Amino acid sequence: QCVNLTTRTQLPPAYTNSFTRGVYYPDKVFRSSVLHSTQDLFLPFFSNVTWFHVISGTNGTKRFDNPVLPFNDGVYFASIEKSNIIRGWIFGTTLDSKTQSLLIVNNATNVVIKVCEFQFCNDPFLDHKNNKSWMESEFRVYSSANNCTFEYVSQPFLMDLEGKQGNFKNLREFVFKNIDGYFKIYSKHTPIIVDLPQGFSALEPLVDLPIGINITRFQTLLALHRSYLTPGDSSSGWTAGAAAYYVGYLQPRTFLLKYNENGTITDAVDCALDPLSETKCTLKSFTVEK
Amino acid sequence: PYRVVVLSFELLHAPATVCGPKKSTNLVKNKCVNFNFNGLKGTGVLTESNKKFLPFQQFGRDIADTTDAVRDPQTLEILDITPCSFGGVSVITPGTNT
Amino acid sequence: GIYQTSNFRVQPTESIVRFPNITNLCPFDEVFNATRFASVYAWNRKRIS
Ligand SMILES: *[C@@H]1O[C@H](CO)[C@@H](O[C@@H]2O[C@H](CO)[C@@H](O)[C@H](O)[C@H]2NC(C)=O)[C@H](O)[C@H]1NC(C)=O
Ligand SMILES: *[C@@H]1O[C@H](CO)[C@@H](O)[C@H](O)[C@H]1NC(C)=O
Ligand SMILES: *[C@@H]1O[C@H](CO)[C@@H](O)[C@H](O)[C@H]1NC(C)=O
Repeated sequence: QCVNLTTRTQLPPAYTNSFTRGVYYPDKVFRSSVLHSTQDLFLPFFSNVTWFHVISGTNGTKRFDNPVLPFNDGVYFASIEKSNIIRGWIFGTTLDSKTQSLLIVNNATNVVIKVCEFQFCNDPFLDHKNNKSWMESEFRVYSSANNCTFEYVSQPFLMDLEGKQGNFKNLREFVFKNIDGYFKIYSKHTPIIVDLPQGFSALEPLVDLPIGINITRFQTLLALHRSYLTPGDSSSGWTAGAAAYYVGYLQPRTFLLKYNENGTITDAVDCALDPLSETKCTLKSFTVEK
Repeated sequence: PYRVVVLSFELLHAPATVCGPKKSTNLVKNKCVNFNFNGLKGTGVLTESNKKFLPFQQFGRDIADTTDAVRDPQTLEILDITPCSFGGVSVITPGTNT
Repeated sequence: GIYQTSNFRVQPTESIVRFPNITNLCPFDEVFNATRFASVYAWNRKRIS
């Protein structure tokens, strides 16, 4: 069914600075050896993003690591972990079951995307028992399946195919946006790191779907660890552990993109940032003479 | 007793749901031909190009926004486009009197 | 002297249309060739998308 969460917890929403991250192919076209200029929704360079992280392990206070977050036009959801806990992007609605509702719960029997008009539940949290097979027994996000519009099953998504080592075995970088209704999800996977990494990368597009609904704000989800070892109520009886993930925001901006000779994005410079900029963009070249 | 089925489909075209077109056609090469590979329309010649595309790439472009190359939906093979020969015509004459 | 009169252009011969294959059909046989039917009153309301 669904159970209301208790033991509310408040910690400071720490901040950190993005370093030239979150660049995705705007158009589904191929170019090569050309410095193209675009203007679309992006993430401004050196933006101040709202850090979140999982603390209070075992059953100290366990934190409310998944608050309700607003959604204006896009997110730069990221994730760094080892145990593959982040899941369940329940968003896209007013959360009142007023209109069609979306969620993405995957790494089940197969990666699935259940999209229905289900009546909501106040506090979402996905049960993951400490058994041999982690069965998602309790879908505490909803308690009904009143109506449905679409269903999706995909084999490859959020595949954590990496080596066996104790470092952070993933670096997820997603981009959620709604182009006048159509949800385009851009994603990529990055090798381990040994704290945003000051590197440049591109985001390949993935499957999109029209739907078409009103969007109000965003909500995340984490995998539970309820077990008989810790005596806890059905509201909250799971062990949190340690995890971290950032959240940014998108807005209209003008960017300059440089393409490689195979077609992959290799460098980008932002307009309306510094006095040195708006000159590099104006001359349409990365090198400016005296 | 007659078994009768009733069919009702909505309108307003915004929730694009089912449809169709279909209507595939064979391929030609090395000749001027109009093409409608996936919605883009143009006139030119078809050949093979060594350039490669990323898995998500649909059709390429170039400087001065011209349609350079397209990938065939049926086979996923890179094809190139070059228009038919065109140019001016000049006439040499030594004088009508001569 | 030398003069220019007009231009000449080659015309395309045929036309070809392509599409991303036709494997994704709507399930329709299970409705027409159904094991059992509905009653005169009440009716099954199926959704195809
Ligand atoms: C389209 O569907 C067919 C169904 O078999 C896939 O197989 C192709 O079949 C056609 C006609 O029999 C052949 O000309 C092709 O050579 C087949 N393809 C291959 C790779 O051998 C075909 O792959 C599908 N096309 C897609 C998915 O783009
Ligand atoms: C482009 O791809 C080719 C393989 O087709 C590779 O050899 C080359 O190194 C790539 N370009 C760059 C700049 O790495
Ligand atoms: C061609 O030659 C004749 C012979 O002199 C001359 O009268 C005539 O003008 C010439 N034609 C032209 C166009 O000048």
